[PDB]
Amino acid sequence: NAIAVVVDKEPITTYDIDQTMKALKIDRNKALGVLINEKMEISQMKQLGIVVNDLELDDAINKMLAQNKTTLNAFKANLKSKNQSYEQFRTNFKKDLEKRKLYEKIASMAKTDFSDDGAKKFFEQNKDKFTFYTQINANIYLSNNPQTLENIKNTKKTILKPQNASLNTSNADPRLLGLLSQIPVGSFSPVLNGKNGYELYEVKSKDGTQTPEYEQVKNEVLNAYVSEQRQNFIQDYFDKLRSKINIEYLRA
Amino acid sequence: NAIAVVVDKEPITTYDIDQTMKALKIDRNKALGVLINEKMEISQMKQLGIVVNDLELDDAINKMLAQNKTTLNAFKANLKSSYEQFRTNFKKDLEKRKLYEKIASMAKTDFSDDGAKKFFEQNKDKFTFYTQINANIYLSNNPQTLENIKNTKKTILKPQNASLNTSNADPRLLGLLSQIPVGSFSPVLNGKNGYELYEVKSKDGTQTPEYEQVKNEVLNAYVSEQRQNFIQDYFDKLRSKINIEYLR
Repeated sequence: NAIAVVVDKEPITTYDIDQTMKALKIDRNKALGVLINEKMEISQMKQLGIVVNDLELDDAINKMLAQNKTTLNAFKANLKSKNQSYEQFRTNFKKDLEKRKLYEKIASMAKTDFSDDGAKKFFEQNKDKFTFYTQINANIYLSNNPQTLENIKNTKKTILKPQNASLNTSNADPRLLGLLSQIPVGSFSPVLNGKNGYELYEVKSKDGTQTPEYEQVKNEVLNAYVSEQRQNFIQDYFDKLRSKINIEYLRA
Repeated sequence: NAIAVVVDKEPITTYDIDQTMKALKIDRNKALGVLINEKMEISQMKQLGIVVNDLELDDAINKMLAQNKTTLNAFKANLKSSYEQFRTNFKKDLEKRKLYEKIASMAKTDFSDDGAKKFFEQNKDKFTFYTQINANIYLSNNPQTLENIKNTKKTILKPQNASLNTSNADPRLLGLLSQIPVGSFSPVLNGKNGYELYEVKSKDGTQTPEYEQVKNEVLNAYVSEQRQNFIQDYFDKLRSKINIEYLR
């Protein structure tokens, strides 16, 4: 209808704000915030030469199909029932990929610390994110066949009977405690190597000191430390950008 | 407290029954059933000549310690949370394993591919196949180091990451590895002694396996099922043959 905001030089119309207010449960200045950030991304996409082919797009579609254990035809039938169009799907999927290429590119610009002391210090600063329970009770399922336990982590229907372990600090190895403490009440662990054969744990309850401990978590802190460095650099990159660009509201 | 039931001359007491109801949170009749089974096994160890002498016991422990690259003393301190308890339980676990191997050996198990194929048909979804599998490989000229990596999971040290597929790998390795959960280890294998494989990625090409792709896996599952069904039936029969007295 009329132009409400120009970002760099890219216009944002009252129509955009309107149609965007609809797309979410949000609204200007929320719809306005989204639109402002979308224009920043599009402009960075141009400057960094971000682009997605039809072949990249199609290749990405297939990979999503496999990851979801489906097929194009089946995925296309499901969509039909959603009364949603394949063509729309492709369009929206493409934009997600462009955005993903953009954030990959941006993150490739950063200098990441992978040092042991870097991580430790990150640990000491964020111990809360690594709290393990001291007492965990769960249903354990056992089998010689790991695929029969897999069919339970996916298919929640099963035989035969689970045991009910009360994993005390001395009832079992603390790595597993750390593992299950993540898993939410009700949900399954991965299928694990066990003494006799394979094991699957369905947590029933989690209590305990919430105790922490490094070296027993070395691998988790490093991923989180690195994840956070990525997130911050990306954020920082856009803060600095939100500062350097002209955002003008119009008499609209 | 007081003797409630006698199984082939092994007594089960109120204290045992009330205390087993505790460690398992099950009812009187279900606790009884557990202790009865325990006494049945003890009775069978006598009939089947099952015994673990101190010599064999000390050897099994030493070899357990050798594997984990540890030592009696180190292992004794690590236990601070008893050693004699550990020993007697280690012994009982071993007596039990020998018991079940002897019983399983009385089954006339079918080891034929003919039988395994019939099992396969009725159990297809219990086996999978991926044409692409990414795995950490740990090679050692020593079976013990590898076995400890599997149990401990502590690097010792750096594995070769391999992207295995149908051009690259024996179809028996892919059949094997296809069953292993991402994150989990294969058994220790020899090419020779030996190789351990650590599964990082599959799917990577899911497919319905042909019997021939997964036959070792199928065959092992088929043998295990026959053995467990024989052992289970063996104790159900014994349940109504062995001499049991209840109070009153």
